[PDB]
Amino acid sequence: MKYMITSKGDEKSDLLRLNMIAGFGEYDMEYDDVEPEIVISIGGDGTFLSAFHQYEERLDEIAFIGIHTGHLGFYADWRPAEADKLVKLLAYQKVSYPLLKTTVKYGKEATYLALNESTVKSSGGPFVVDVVINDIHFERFRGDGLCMSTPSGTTAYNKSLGGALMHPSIEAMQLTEMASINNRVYRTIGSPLVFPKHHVVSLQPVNDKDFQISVDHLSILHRDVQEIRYEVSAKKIHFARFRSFPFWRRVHDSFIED
Amino acid sequence: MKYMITSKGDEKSDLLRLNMIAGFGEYDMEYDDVEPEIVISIGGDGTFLSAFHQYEERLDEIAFIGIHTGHLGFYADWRPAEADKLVKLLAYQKVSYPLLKTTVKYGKEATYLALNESTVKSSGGPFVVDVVINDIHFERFRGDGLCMSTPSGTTAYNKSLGGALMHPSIEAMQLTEMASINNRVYRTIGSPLVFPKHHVVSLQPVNDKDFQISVDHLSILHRDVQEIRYEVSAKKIHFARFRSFPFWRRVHDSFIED
Amino acid sequence: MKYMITSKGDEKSDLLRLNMIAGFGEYDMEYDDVEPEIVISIGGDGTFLSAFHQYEERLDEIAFIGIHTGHLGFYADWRPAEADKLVKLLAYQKVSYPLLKTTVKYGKEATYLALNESTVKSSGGPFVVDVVINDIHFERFRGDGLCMSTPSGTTAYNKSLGGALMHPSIEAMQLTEMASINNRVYRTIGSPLVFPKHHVVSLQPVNDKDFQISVDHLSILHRDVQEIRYEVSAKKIHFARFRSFPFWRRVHDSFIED
Amino acid sequence: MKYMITSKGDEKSDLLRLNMIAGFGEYDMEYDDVEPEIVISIGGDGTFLSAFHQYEERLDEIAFIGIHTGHLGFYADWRPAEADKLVKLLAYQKVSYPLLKTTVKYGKEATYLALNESTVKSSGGPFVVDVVINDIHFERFRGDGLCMSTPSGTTAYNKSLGGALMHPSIEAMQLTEMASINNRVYRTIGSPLVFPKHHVVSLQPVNDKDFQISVDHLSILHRDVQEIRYEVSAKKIHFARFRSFPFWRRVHDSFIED
Ligand SMILES: Nc1ncnc2[nH]c(C#CCOC[C@H]3O[C@@H](n4cnc5c(N)ncnc54)[C@H](O)[C@@H]3O)nc12
Ligand SMILES: Nc1ncnc2[nH]c(C#CCOC[C@H]3O[C@@H](n4cnc5c(N)ncnc54)[C@H](O)[C@@H]3O)nc12
Ligand SMILES: Nc1ncnc2[nH]c(C#CCOC[C@H]3O[C@@H](n4cnc5c(N)ncnc54)[C@H](O)[C@@H]3O)nc12
Ligand SMILES: Nc1ncnc2[nH]c(C#CCOC[C@H]3O[C@@H](n4cnc5c(N)ncnc54)[C@H](O)[C@@H]3O)nc12
Repeated sequence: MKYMITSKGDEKSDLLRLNMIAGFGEYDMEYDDVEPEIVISIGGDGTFLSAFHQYEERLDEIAFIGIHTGHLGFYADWRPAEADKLVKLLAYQKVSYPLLKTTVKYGKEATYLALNESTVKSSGGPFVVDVVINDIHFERFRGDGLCMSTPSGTTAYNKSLGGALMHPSIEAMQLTEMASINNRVYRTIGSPLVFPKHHVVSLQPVNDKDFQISVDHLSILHRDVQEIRYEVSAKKIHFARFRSFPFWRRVHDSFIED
Repeated sequence: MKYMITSKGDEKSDLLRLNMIAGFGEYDMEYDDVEPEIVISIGGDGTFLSAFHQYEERLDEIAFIGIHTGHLGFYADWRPAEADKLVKLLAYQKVSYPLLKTTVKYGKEATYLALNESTVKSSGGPFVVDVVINDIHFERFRGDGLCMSTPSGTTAYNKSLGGALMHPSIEAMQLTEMASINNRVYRTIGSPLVFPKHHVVSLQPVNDKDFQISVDHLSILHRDVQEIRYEVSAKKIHFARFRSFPFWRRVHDSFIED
Repeated sequence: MKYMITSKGDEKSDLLRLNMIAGFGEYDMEYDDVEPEIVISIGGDGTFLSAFHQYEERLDEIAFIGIHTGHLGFYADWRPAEADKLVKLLAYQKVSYPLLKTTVKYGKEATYLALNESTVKSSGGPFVVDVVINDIHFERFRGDGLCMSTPSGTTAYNKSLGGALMHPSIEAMQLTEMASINNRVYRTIGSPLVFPKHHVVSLQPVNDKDFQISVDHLSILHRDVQEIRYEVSAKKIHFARFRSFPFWRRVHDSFIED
Repeated sequence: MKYMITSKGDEKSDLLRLNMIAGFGEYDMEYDDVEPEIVISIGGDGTFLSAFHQYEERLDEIAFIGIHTGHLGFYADWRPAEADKLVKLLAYQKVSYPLLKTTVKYGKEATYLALNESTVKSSGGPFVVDVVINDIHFERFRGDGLCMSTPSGTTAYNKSLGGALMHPSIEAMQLTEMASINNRVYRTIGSPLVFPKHHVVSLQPVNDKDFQISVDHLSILHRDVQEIRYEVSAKKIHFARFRSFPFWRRVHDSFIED
């Protein structure tokens, strides 16, 4: 079975990567980073996020595996001391988490796929957008920006914005506000919004048409923006599962105690 | 077709009720409040909540209809001026919203069904419970109480507690905190938690075993409490639908502008 | 110099109390709990709160001292291992913290003095009050209740309600909301309000006239309530200071790390 | 008495400015924008903010006056229909609001004066700073940024960040967080912090030394930053007062109803 391994780049991650490859050499496993069937990420959630977008065009043939070189992450689910036990079993069950689709239309169009969330901010100055939910005008937002998050991404940026922690078995997307201006004239919903499948959220500019759009770790300035469209993607990221590590248990170890 | 009508009790609600009955007398409609197939509530969301628990034991044979005597509610979806148009069509499609099941075990057991939310508070003094998610200990909560809400109930008590507005097509339940004590020794998740189907949340007492449990509008003191169990119910409330009134549009008219 | 010592009541607090008394017997110190000049509290912040209201009628002749039997409190500023060092020095400087005055008028009048905060809730059912700031109607509050807090009490109940941590050298009082109902028809300020000296906040009933008013740890039902009046008191609690323990350092050790 | 008038630049603001000048021509009033004693701003709070920093070097000889061309602002306190009544009286009492001092030290030093607030953000990538309160390390902040606000500025950016509304008679400054990263390893206070006079808050870089610092409406990138120092300034902005317009009344008309 084809596979590949990404490393955080430090001394501990590179050495653990070469030992797993040496262990895989004792089996019928071929290292191929062009079309692998198992992608192993060694580092942090950002290392896993980089490995996700590195193979986002081949998501239905790949089962991802995360190993945290430092503290426990949400996508990294294996301590470095449990690595030799992995390559053995890797020679299991597959669970799937929802993904967020982001479409940007200018005056072509660009689609994006996010594992954590997608964020829109102002290219300097004020940020004003008309929030449109299923072609119905819902509100005109004024503030710093908005954040549409995946279920697994609710524990990341979505959590710091007052959002709710959502179990990754629910196919949905959550929208949160960033310091919304609310007075007598300007009115936002304030509460986070959770959208089911096939529901389309559209952001439309009022005056400024340039926005600093971010998709997971990446963030690029988009000029002449006509519409930013959010919707739950039909693609799902597949994880390679070898035991029981519940999401709530994983939430407990990251924010409560471990 | 059998039917019945509940009234808020004021002068405007009673007169509108008698006119609909008089209109139903011009059709093949029999008024029966023992086993109706269409339950019409005229008043507010509390009037609809009272009509729900009045017929919670016959939920799969009944399609509910709400008419707001005052401001627009979330379960009341018809202005009084559109009442004659209702009895005509009532002689349509049925949509279903999820419901929350609450089990209370003492030292028998009592089950409850909530349309909005279920809340646990302390019978005087401090409130401490061990939150258990799927038999795994998640946290020990200290504060004023907790609130497990239905999707349609997210716009009610859940919204005022910082919770997220959840679309009623998603079968889930949301838990929120009420002034959680968080210091160096006491640690809660803080963020609201959204649980899918078949996920069981269990509250367990630490010292005090008496709690003021509320299920929608009702609130009764329970003594010698051993476990409070929350889970998405297999029963669903059925609404009688005659046109398009989206949930987000309904949210817009209630909190943004109308 | 006259003095007295209060104990939490457990085994560790009582033994430490008798050793300090034995140590005070080696000096010119007289134990008198009727009119002491130094009040020592051994236990927690609640033990100190009980010792405060035990001598709230003689606040300008007394310097309070706190010793935490368990974890560090905000009013308890001495570990039990530093007790012998206290009675020696106690045979120093005095700092003063602001206090909150609460006046309740019925259909007489009752005044109260709070070290942490004062809270108003509904005697069952809904809670609605008209908030009046300096005889001007500011808002009509709907929800669970309100909380007027002292500067030193901002780290207690005020903190869990989203309030701001206020330095105890500022003579002010902070008001916070408890799950305020906010829609298109009902509108609260939402943000916490910080009132200077001589500013009077008045709560007035709309329909229900019975409220569960709490002043620090105590909470009693008041019937036939006409007005609840909040204002910064002219009385100040005096602490006996023997070294430097800044408030922000004290905040750091309680919520960040210690 | 010398005076000058600033205009928002639109058609309504310029015409009202020329009519007041024509009215001032009927009195012993000299228009001088180099060293005026009365500065009149016609437009919005941003127009007043621009007029403040236009004369921030002569703050003790000037009494500011605000006229809102559109909706009511917090610094604009006069409707355009009450303009002729102003120039008459302007030929009164002076109230003073606190100001925030911001010192930036590099590897010289730059001081700033803010009427609303001062904000620090990351020059791309992550934002990490060590918060130091009176030379004591209080926390290491991770997130989007921080916001130190003046009392009168608490209703602006500070309000949207969950901060508390502070009366402008209290000489203090309030600090708020912007989506703080809080897990098991990273810990912030979360609650807003209110600092009295002579208290110094210092932000220190950890890795990145470039920050996008903003002082009221202005925002400029600062490179090679060694320390960002916040403290309540000894300078106070003086307002020209002709009647009673309480701050809480002014808060009521802006966020509740008007
Ligand atoms: N899924 C997860 N659960 C718990 N922790 C996690 N860390 C990560 C990660 C990572 C790698 O870098 C890119 C990430 O920077 C995050 N981020 C930016 N600003 C903030 C903030 N102010 N507060 C929390 N996050 C923030 C985005 O969300 C994006 O994901 N993912 C998760
Ligand atoms: N679904 C809905 N969406 C928008 N508004 C609604 N009102 C109602 C109603 C009703 C009838 O009385 C019982 C209700 O009192 C609510 N409640 C208590 N305390 C609060 C609070 N502090 N903040 C918001 N609610 C509160 C409970 O939630 C329960 O439902 N239902 C909805
Ligand atoms: N000053 C302080 N700083 C940091 N911790 C402190 N603990 C105490 C104490 C004590 C003794 O019992 C009475 C106290 O119960 C508190 N309380 C009630 N409900 C909550 C809640 N939901 N969240 C935080 N507090 C709460 C009140 O505020 C009151 O003071 N004082 C402080
Ligand atoms: N004092 C006031 N009270 C009530 N409203 C006010 N508007 C103003 C003004 C103005 C002119 O432009 C610069 C201002 O942009 C504000 N700002 C940026 N981002 C936000 C946000 N996300 N939420 C609220 N504000 C924001 C800053 O605070 C700064 O002041 N001042 C006030």
